[PDB]
Formats: sequence, structure tokens, C-alpha cells
Amino acid sequence: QVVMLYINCKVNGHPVKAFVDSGAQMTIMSQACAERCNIMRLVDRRWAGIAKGVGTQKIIGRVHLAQVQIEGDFLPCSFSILEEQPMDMLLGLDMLKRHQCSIDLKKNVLVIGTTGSQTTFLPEGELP
Amino acid sequence: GQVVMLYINCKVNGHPVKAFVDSGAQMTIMSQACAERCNIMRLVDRRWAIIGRVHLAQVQIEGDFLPCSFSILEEQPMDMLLGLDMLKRHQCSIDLKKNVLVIGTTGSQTTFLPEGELPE
Ligand SMILES: [Cl-]
Ligand SMILES: [Cl-]
Repeated sequence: QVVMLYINCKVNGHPVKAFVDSGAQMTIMSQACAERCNIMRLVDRRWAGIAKGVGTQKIIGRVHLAQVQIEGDFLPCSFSILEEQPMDMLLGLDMLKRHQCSIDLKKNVLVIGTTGSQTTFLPEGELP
Repeated sequence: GQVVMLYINCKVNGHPVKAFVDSGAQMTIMSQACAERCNIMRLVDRRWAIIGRVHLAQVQIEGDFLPCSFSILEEQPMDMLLGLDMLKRHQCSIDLKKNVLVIGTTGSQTTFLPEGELPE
């Protein structure tokens, strides 16, 4: 009964619950979430089918740059779009390292290294 | 466009283990080969199963012996996957600014391994 790591963020003003996965090489957004956040126009479909990790769904394309809002911070991020994914957004080591983040399980916060801004991990009742 | 995954040096029963640090993994897992190499098969409760479960073994990081619990996978490529269960139990921080795993129960810290020092 260990609660997995989620944070609240926003893309293009739209609320997103992001799964925090230090063992994932690539950050991934679901197509459903890219559509909901109105960022399909950013999806470079020339990256269709490029994936670093094994899975069960096709990669649709690659967002080279979109701002992921965490608290007051707008973080420039790169990520690929999976046709389907259990969670809307998987925050992987690529972006965790890009922003020099700290996954602090004592305080139960994700720290954004750049700015020292912090956002709390979600309690079990707020998990998708 | 080429991300170095997070490993740490640790020791189990005196044997060096390079542990993959995975905040998205619900459970800590050691390969059967590694359990054998570390001479801790005696501690593998086979009623679980995934070959079994080690209920309590010391995992050494730097100078600390941390009680961990983990399951044993018949083949895992990697010797050891340090999951959220153990990262939470030891109130760790994965500090990617400093590039260290902080052990919250002791204040110790250990560096993530450079690319040249990774397994496989
Ligand atoms: Cl890119
Ligand atoms: Cl050995």
C-alpha cells in the first residue's frame, strides 16, 4: 500500500496530474491529454514510432517544446505522445534532470532545482 | 537527448550491488542471480511469489545499514531495483541538482553513478 508520486501541473492552462517516475527515460503525454490541452499543433509527427522504452502503444510524435506549469513556474519541457497511456502525463528522468529536480520523500515534495519552488505530492484521495 | 539512468553503489551482506533507483516502481526487486551472489537465498521466503520475498535484510549505502524488504525476480537483467517502497521507508531524496540519493533516516548521501560506471 505505497502511494505512487503525482503532482499537479498545468499545460496551456489545463490541469494535469503527472506521474513522477525516475526510472522512465522519456517524459510522455497521452494523446488524449495533448488533445485536451490543445497542443496537437505542437506534435511533430515525424517522430511517429520513436521510443526509447518498450511498451504497448505507438508513439504519435514529439513535442519539442511546451511549458509545463508547476506552481508559479513555467518549465520548458520536451516529451513524446503515446496513443494511450494510463496516466495523462509521465514525468521521467529526462525532465526531472533538465530542471535539476529533487524528489524529496521526507517532505513529500518535488523541488524544482532551478528556482527552489516546491509542489507537494498528491495524497491517495487525489490520485487519478 | 541521451539520459543517464540513476544508479547507486550499495552493498548487500558485503557484496557490491549497483542499484537502479526507480521512483515509479512500487516494489524493490532483486534478481535471483544477485540474491545468490550476495549469499542471502537463506532469507528468501518462497511462500511469496517472482521467486520469493526477503522480509528484512540490511542494505548498506555508504556507512549505513538500512533495513529493507524486497522480492526476488527469477530473471531481472539488473541485480537490484530500488523502488518507492524503500525510498519512502528511508525517507530518501533523489536530488538531481546535487546528483545524490539522500538517506533521510540518517542524513547520509551517496552519488549517482556516472555513465562509465553503470552496469551492462
Ligand atoms: Cl525533442
Ligand atoms: Cl560479489
